[PDB]
Amino acid sequence: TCPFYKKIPGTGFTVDAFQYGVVEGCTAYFLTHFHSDHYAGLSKHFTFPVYCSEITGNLLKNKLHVQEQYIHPLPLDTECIVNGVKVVLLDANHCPGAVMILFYLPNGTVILHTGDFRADPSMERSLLADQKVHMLYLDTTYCSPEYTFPSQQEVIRFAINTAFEAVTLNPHALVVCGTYSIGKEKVFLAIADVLGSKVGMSQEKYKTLQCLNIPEINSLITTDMCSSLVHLLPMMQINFKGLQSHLKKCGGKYNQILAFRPTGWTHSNKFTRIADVIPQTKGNISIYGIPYSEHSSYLEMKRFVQWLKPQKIIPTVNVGTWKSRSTMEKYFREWKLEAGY
Ligand code: NI
Repeated sequence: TCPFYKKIPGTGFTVDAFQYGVVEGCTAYFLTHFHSDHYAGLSKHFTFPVYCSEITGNLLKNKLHVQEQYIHPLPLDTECIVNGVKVVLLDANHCPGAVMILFYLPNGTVILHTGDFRADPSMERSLLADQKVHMLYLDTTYCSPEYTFPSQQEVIRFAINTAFEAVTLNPHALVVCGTYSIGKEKVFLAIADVLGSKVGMSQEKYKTLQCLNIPEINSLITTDMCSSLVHLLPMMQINFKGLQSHLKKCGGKYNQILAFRPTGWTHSNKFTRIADVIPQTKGNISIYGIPYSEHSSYLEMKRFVQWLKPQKIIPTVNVGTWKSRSTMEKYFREWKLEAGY
């Protein structure tokens, strides 16, 4: 059964609610982005209207084989009427195709559902600037002050310089980058660009990348592994055993691997600056964990919410424990008292 924080009161609408069977009263199912925890339940047999971005739509059709007659793509930054209700989709600064949804309720209430997002000050100049929001359904993944990490730009700078240094010293080194979902594609695209290489990958991952509307993509990626010195592998294979095994397969073309595991936050963020990050190393294999986040840090979240001044906040992440819920409510009250709304 569908939890309360996935329902939009005063509408026939749900958000990210595909794992519950047929939801009573739901005339339109919204999908914020193509991450498995959120799409869980969709398939080629789904027969209710799905509303989403163009990119999310490409992935539903090609990867999950949802039939085309049930896919309803909407442009961003554009007022649209769905089942008699005005909605807008906004870029969430999460993974490709990820949106926030603004719902203009018939009674005058305005609701923002952030989906998953990485708050940015650029959002303060979107169509959010123009009016008041009564209810915020908020991505609270990192809602605690211990959660700090660098900008995505600093993280990419570190990776480009690390990869370019290693391969310039040793032209026979291979770079490997882990992946398990869409998102974070800047990591491997920036590295391959500095090395003058295409990114090599499996046919399944190439297919996913072809759904994402990335400009000039055919120039950037390939399924011919032997022509490429940046390879993508599943995240689970980014360990000394999996990488040893991969180096065997390359037929004595390479004699060193430098690998990247993009993670979210890890507790080594509580002590170590990005510049100071060092790898784990065994023989001719080195593995870097890099804190590339597609979710708000604590300070980015705080800034966004203090700017928006919602009347009520409903968390969508870390809602399963009393301790989490209590912690989160304390911070919302601080933010409100500090800013005066
Ligand atoms: Ni996500």
